[PDB]
Amino acid sequence: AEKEEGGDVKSVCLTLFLLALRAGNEHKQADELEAMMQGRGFGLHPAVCLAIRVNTFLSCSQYHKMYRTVKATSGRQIFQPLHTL
DNA sequence: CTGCAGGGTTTTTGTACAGCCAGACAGTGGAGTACTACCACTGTGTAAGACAGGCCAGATC
Repeated sequence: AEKEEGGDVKSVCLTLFLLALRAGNEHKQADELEAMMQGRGFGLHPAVCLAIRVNTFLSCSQYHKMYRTVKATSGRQIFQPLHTL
């Protein structure tokens, strides 16, 4: 890190790994991994969450209720928590 | 100091071999899928005032 960046932790791990996987490759993973960080969501971008709360009329406590449920059962939580909304 | 010009630097950007796995293509017969209109039918507009005519009460003469 010192010679080529100086404190850039994320990328060194990311570029070796995605491509290392697609080395002995079935592709399946490349979709999930190429989506994984910057575009988009992964889970769902907090703006899409916010809209899907505000615009379907979910009570805050109701929303969180759902969030807990989807998180605990088979999760891999999707929805973003309240304080990040 | 500016201007451009040989080449330096490191690094891009791709082509070069050759083998190989993945998943798309195409079939099927239809499955049961997913998304579609369509059907009546709804919810939110929410309280005062002005104006005419009566006529009785009661003051004023």
